[PDB]
Amino acid sequence: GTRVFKKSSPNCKLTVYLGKRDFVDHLDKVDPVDGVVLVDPDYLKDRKVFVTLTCAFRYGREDLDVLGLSFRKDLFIANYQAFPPTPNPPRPPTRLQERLLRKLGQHAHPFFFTIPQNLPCSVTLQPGPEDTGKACGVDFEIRAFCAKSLEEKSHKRNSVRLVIRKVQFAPEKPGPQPSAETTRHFLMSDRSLHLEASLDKELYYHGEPLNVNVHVTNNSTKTVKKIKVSVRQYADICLFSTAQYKCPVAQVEQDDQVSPSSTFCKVYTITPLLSNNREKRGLALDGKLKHEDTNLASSTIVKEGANKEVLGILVSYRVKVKLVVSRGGDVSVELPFVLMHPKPHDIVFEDFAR
Repeated sequence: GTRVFKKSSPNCKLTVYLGKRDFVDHLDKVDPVDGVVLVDPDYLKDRKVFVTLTCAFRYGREDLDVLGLSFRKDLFIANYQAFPPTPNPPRPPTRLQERLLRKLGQHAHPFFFTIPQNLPCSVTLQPGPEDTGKACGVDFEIRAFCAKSLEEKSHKRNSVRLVIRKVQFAPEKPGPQPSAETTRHFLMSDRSLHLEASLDKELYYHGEPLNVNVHVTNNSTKTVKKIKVSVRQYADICLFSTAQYKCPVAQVEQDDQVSPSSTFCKVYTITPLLSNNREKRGLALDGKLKHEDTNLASSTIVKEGANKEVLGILVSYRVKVKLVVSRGGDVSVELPFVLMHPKPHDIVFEDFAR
C-alpha cells in the first residue's frame, strides 16, 4: 500500500519517518518536508527534541565527514521544535502525517521544513586517477536529536543523521531544436567538408533517449572513416578549488563512412545513463555512487534568485558529433542540451538508507 521511510538513532531511541527520499524542485517551489519523529521513554522531559535541516557545500571527503574536510560552506539551516510543538505555522499535517500520528505514540510529533528553490540540488563528485582534486558536492542533511536547547548537541549517539535528495525538475518548453550545428573545414584547397546536426528537443529527462540528426556534405578530397556520436558532461567546481571535469557519459558509433564528393545523412539515437558507465571518473552525480537510485547530475538551472559561486558545482551537457578523417584532421560540432530529473513519472515501513 503506502510506503514510509524510517531511520533511527544508533541508540534506537529516536526514530524519523518520511514519505519521500527525494524532493523535487519545480523551479516555482519545492516539495515539502513533512515528517514525524519518535522518542519513546522520557528524553529528557527537561530536554527538548529538535530537528535540523541543513544544506552545505563540502569539499575534501564526502559526508560532512570531519576527517579530510578541507572546506565547507553553509547554504541554509533550519530548526524548529518538534516537542514541545509551536504556534508556527503552516502546521496542517499532510494526510500521511496524520495517519502516522495515530499509528504511533502520543510522543510522535510532526515536523516540517520548507526549502528555497534558489538552493543548489543534490550533487556529488569524486575525481578519477585522480584528477588531483578531492571529492566534493552539495548535501541536504536532516538531523534530529534532544537537548535542553539548540546550542547544545550530541555526537550521533542520541541524534539521527540522514541525507535527502533535492532533484531538479523542469518542463519541456517549446522552441527551436537544439540549434543545429553547422561547420565547414577546408582541409588544403577550396573544397569543403560540411557538417550539420540537430537534436529533437532542447530538454531531456533521465532515461529519455535523444535522436541526433546528422548531415554530411563532403565535397572535400579526404574520406570520413568513421562517425562517432557522444554525450559529454561538463562539471565546474566553483568553490575553493576551481577545477573542470569534462567527460563523455555516452557514446555511439557504427560502420559509417563518407566519400569525397558524397553526401550522407542519418539519425543516431543516444542515451546517457550513469548505469552505462563503469568508471565514475570525475563525474557529477546527484547522490552517492554506490546507490542504485543515483543518476548523472541534472543540468544546473539558469539559477533563479541566489546565483553565483553558491551553487558549488556547475553541471551541464553537450552532444558531440565527430567525423574521423583519414588523411587526417577531425571535423566536429557540439549541441548543448539540458538534462532534467524526470517527473512524467496500509502504511508499510521500508528502511530509509538506500
